[PDB]
Amino acid sequence: AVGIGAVF
Amino acid sequence: DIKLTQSPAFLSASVGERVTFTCRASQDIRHELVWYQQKPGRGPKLLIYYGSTLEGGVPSRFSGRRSGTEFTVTISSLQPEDVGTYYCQQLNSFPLTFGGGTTVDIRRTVAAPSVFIFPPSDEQLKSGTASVVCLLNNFYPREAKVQWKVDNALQSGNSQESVTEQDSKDSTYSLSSTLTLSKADYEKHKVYACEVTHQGLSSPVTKSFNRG
Amino acid sequence: SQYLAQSGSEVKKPGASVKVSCRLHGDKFGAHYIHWVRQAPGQGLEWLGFFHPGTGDAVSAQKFQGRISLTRDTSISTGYLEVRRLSSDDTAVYYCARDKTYSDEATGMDIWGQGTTVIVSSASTKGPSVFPLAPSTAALGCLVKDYFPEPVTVSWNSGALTSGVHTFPAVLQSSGLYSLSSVVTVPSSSLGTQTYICNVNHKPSNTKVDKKVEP
Repeated sequence: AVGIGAVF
Repeated sequence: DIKLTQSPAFLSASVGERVTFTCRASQDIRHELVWYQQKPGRGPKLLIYYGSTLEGGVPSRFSGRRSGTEFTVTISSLQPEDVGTYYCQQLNSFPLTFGGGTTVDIRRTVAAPSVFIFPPSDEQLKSGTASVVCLLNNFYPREAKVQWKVDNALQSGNSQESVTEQDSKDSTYSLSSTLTLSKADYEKHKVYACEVTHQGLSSPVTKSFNRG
Repeated sequence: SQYLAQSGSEVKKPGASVKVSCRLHGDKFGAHYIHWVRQAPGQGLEWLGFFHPGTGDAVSAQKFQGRISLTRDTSISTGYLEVRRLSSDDTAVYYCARDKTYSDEATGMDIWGQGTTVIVSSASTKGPSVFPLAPSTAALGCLVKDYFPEPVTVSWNSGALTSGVHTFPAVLQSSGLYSLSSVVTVPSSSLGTQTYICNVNHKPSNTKVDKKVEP
């Protein structure tokens, strides 16, 4: 649904 | 905002009884829904995510089910440590909204409150104010009402009240109410009474005193 | 153990700004998203925002947009929540919480900070006045009046009296000052005989009062 960008 | 509607707002049941409460999304949120348990006096804790998935540490007694936009939690047998408020949250689209919560408590036999009335201390009166307290003690059904009467006149807006969390020992509640008047006002009236209505009372009890 | 340690309680005047800090221990600060959530007294949970602790990217709820800012300092593994132009509606316990962060998406808040209460008020720190609630199957207690800010703690006979004790949630008077009562029910046969004292502690004002409650 929502993200704030990929971790690593 | 996607709105999450939780029902019922309040839920009471005996230890070992099966319970279910509901969270309904105003639109499709896929499987992106989560539950938090907040025990009294503590912070929220992650319970179920992806609508059906139990978090680690969470007992098998808990489960969750998705039917369309409708999400439900089932506690197979309710225990006292399950007591608190349950919130659902949608993670589908911004802002990530919370449901209004469902508050779970343990049901016990109906118990009428024991009522006590306390006139203000002579000490407080020196200072120039009068607080009159109404205690309602150890009653189970959480819902209860106080009416303040001064020479048989109903008071409004001049009082305040608060109630405890459910007592672990007896599963009851208590409530304290304070009528606060100036010293000048307190001394113009004779009879001070608090009138209590509760499910455990077939008729309202009144506790009173005459100052002096 | 992975835990989130937050900053302590605050008091701020209307119109002021506040900045809350949340520090992540026991893991990589950049591995998971972190959320801010708040709960006003007697109300439910409310989402404020969340952020990318590695990149610094963040999103705040539309309601608070332009009014709040979410930053972090990677060197110390610490996030910050700044709320500006405070009103009474901003009084709440503010939580930071780690998200599970599965599939590079918001998955659920699996690790919560202990929260920091933020009080928006014009009141200045004030110790309580303690008045007896005198008995006459008997109830007695003490009224703890006019103190700021919360909390106070109440015991009875220095901790020896526990059974039957009820200490109530404080209420907020129009003055900006809190008031609570604490009661205990004892056998009425104990009244002229057993001595009853309530012990009241307010750390902000450094007040500790012991008041003996008699008929």
